[PDB]
Amino acid sequence: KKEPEPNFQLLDNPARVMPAQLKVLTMPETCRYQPFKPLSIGGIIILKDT
Repeated sequence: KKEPEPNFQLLDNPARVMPAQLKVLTMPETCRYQPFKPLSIGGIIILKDT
């Protein structure tokens, strides 16, 4: 049949994130912004910028 399996997924800013799967958040690679604190914790966080 078909075995596509897109091994990773993109999300926008206000992201539904089930807690059990926060700890494998794939940070926005080489983005303009940078997370001020370890992304492993949920909720609201402030971003440093360039």
